[PDB]
Amino acid sequence: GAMGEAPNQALLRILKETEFKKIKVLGSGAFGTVYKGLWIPEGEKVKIPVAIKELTSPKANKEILDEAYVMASVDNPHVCRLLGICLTSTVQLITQLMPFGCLLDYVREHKDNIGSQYLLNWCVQIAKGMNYLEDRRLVHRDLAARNVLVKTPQHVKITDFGLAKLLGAEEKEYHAEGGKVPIKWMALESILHRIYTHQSDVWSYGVTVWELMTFGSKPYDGIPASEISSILEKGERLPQPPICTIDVYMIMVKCWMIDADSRPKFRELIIEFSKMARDPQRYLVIQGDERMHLPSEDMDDVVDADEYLIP
Amino acid sequence: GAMGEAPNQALLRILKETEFKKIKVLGSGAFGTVYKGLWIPEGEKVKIPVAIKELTSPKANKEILDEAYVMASVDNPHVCRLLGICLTSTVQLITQLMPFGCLLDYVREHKDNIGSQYLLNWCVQIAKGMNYLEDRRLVHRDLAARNVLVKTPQHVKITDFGLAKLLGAEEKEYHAEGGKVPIKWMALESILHRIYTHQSDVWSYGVTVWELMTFGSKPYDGIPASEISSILEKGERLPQPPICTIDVYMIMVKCWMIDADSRPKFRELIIEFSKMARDPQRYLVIQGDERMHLPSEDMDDVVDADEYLIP
Amino acid sequence: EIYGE
Amino acid sequence: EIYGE
Ligand SMILES: *NC(=O)CSP(=O)(O)OP(=O)(O)OP(=O)(O)OC[C@H]1O[C@@H](n2cnc3c(N)ncnc32)[C@H](O)[C@@H]1O
Ligand SMILES: *NC(=O)CSP(=O)(O)OP(=O)(O)OP(=O)(O)OC[C@H]1O[C@@H](n2cnc3c(N)ncnc32)[C@H](O)[C@@H]1O
Ligand SMILES: [Cl-]
Ligand SMILES: [Cl-]
Repeated sequence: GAMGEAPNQALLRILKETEFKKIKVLGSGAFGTVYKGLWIPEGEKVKIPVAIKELTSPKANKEILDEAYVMASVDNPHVCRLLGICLTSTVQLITQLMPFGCLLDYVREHKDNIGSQYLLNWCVQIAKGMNYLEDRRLVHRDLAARNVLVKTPQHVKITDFGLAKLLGAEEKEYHAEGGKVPIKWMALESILHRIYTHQSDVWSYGVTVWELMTFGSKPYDGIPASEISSILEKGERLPQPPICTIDVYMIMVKCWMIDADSRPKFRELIIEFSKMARDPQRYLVIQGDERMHLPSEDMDDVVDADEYLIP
Repeated sequence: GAMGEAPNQALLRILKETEFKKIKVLGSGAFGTVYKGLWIPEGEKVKIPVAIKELTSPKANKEILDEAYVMASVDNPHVCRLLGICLTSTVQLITQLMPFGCLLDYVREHKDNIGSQYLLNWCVQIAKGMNYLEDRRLVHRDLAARNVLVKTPQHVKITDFGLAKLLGAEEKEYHAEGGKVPIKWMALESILHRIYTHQSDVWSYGVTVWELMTFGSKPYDGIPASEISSILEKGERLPQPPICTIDVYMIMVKCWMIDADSRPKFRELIIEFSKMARDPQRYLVIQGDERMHLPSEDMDDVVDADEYLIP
Repeated sequence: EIYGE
Repeated sequence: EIYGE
């Protein structure tokens, strides 16, 4: 026979609603609402900065729970950590607060301060996260700059596991059936046959990097989603970002090969960008890159989730 | 400290498959297939004669891309120009069409028409190309008559960068690890220690000239590749070509010295052969050399790649 | 943000 | 065309 499955002994923590203090809304629209607050577990003198997602039909609940399932099953420095859920009117996901929001907005808001060093290391960090995810045998299916959070300019993590799927021990791919999926970030295979693999996540990684290298530009801006499949088949791809050397662009391009197994592996990606991070200005030619720097309820018993390690 | 590295801002053009018109196959075998066609970029009224290499495993792709990387990084009148690549099933390299093929086949096909003037100038041209390559700090590792294309009998260029390697600012040599390499064209150092330098490219230049002077004869014809290393160590070298004066043979011989730094520099080679080109019949004694001459979709908006200078 | 296939 | 070392 072939390889089997091991038990998933992840713990799903259920939190007391009277332990939060929704300090202020962080954002809402097409996903429900995301507030900002503190989690203050009875007893222990600890105040944890958190994000509360209060996304009331059965479909919504069944979906936000599928998400918590994934988040509760992964543990890595570059993957957003789930603190637990709250079972009230509608299920609330509680996660570590990322003070600077999603990377897409962050680079758009600080175009004039993103140096090559930060960019390349973000690339390394995202690759480490995804590489980890591949070990767990999990296909994210929605990697994009908007789904990468910023704890600090020096530390980012992958988030939004609402489309993630966990493959079997020797399963090579996931066959989706239907529904809205972000076309401009998906691999040709995914668009044409609804096939998802770690390698199609690699294609999404290429687009994420591009977004970052273009300081937040929109992929195929203006081009209708329905035309994307054509363009790709014809061989066209996203343009070489102005600050990129052929070295970096080459990595992106390999991520967009028609042949999935030809694209690079996250482990290789981590290696490539690490090397480049050792001599940043040699791979990204950014104006004023020499002088670009990025910054960093009651501060007392406040502890970041990364230092509150409950079993 | 020592010298550093500068950014490589070469642009890698990705072409629309619907912009070519593969007119007919040019050749195939141990490298994939090479068709002949036109490139017709949307808009501009331009038809460019091109060569399409359609060489589908990950190894193949990873290798043809390494090649495009080099080609996209060099720009010189005597180095084949890369127009871009096409990302379809398997990566296609698009290059300027050289109507008369590789020099080896060309001299074999026109033995009875190769005059001393053409030969010597080809020698000058190849040296200029390689000298250029040395400035870029690039070791070709596979110079040979078969890897020199003919745009016209008066203009040749170096091609096939599948083994090329780009050295560091002050790196003196490249240490290969293994794999098939053309023994009869490599320097003793390369065979014994897998060391490659501009100087070992000079040894290959010597053999290329010999091939040309012998009108296409095979180096060490008959002798097994495995014996070559012995012969060389013993001091033996390729024979003096019938049409060669001791002057020309002497240059070849210097290219085959055991001591790499003793061999001539391409810049010197260019000078030597230039002088000789001014009085051809004095260095190459060819029969009937006085009467030897060499010749030269819809002709309308057809423009050779050398006149289509995209940024 | 790009949807549908 | 000559190979191996
Ligand atoms: N087409 C689509 O799938 C919707 S696009 P989207 O609106 O970017 O993604 P969506 O999944 O709908 O929402 P998500 O919850 O991923 O993000 C909503 C906003 O809230 C901020 N956010 C999310 N988690 C955060 C944490 N942990 N800390 C601070 N801020 C957080 C995001 O920046 C986003 O703008
Ligand atoms: N031992 C070996 O490395 C293989 S020997 P080879 O078969 O001579 O070299 P290889 O690298 O396998 O093939 P390459 O693509 O270099 O040449 C194949 C044939 O196609 C013709 N060719 C190549 N580029 C051309 C351009 N740009 N224009 C016209 N014709 C071209 C060559 O003449 C060669 O015969
Ligand atoms: Cl789905
Ligand atoms: Cl090699």
